[PDB]
Amino acid sequence: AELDADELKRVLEALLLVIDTPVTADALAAATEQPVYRVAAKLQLMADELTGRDSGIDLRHTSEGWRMYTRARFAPYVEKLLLDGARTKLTRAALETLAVVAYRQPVTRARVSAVRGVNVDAVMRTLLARGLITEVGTDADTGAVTFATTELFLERLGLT
Amino acid sequence: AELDADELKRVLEALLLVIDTPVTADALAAATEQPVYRVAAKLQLMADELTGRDSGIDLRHTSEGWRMYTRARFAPYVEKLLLDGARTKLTRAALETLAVVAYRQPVTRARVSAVRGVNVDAVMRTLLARGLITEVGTDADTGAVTFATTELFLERLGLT
Repeated sequence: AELDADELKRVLEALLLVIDTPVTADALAAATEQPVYRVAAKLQLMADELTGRDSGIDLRHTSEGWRMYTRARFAPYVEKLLLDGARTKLTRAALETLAVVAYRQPVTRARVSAVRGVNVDAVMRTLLARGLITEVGTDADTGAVTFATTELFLERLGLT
Repeated sequence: AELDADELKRVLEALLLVIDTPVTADALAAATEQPVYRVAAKLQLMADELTGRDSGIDLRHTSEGWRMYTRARFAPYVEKLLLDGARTKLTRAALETLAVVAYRQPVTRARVSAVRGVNVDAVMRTLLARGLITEVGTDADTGAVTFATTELFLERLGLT
């Protein structure tokens, strides 16, 4: 069994993909049945090519061995992508109560709770934390804080 | 902010790297601030290029979204690499007792235990499971199984 330059590169790509921690040239060498000097060289050539095209992937060598990393300049994109998981979509109940605030704008939660026919603290909270609505003032007659949809609401929704 | 073809490809490479589960074109689209139709197309072009060069990496689309997978034909290499982790290196104590069996070949563990000056069941076991030694016969005088280094021992060691 023997792998030419192009084959060795392939196998190494497959392997560098499945690892969750750096691997050693020796581990790869053994796994692939090749001389380590050959693997060591190949990894540095594959790393050279990737940074040669400024790939999103950066193959770097550390005391723990070799591993594919995210190229520096792309951190910002990595950050956002993951964070766009922290908060799941809005439930229909939530949109429902969002609409109530939207269409009745200055509204106390007491009227939102009544109009929805249920307690709305959980949904109010999330709507608040997500900046879709906010405290505007208070009701003169009752002294209960009033609410309104933010500007961001007009955005995530459409237009302004 | 705008990314040309080559930039979008880079960002998508960085992102497809950090995920531990399929991502959606929309997630990528949102994360990268582009139209999904553009991302969707790009991913299929990047997947086309990879299988165009029979890469070790295969970008595939599933109901859960897009994700980088190990290309089929390379499974065998993936198997070995991981398995070459299951068993850690041999401790000096182990090599020590291995040498005892090697140099005194037909030997009862009673003589290995005595020669080492300690109980050797744990090391005997691993040496056995790893096929470095095996039961050969018994001692006529005492009826205690005797041991010897296998052929594989001659291999992992050097020559034959």
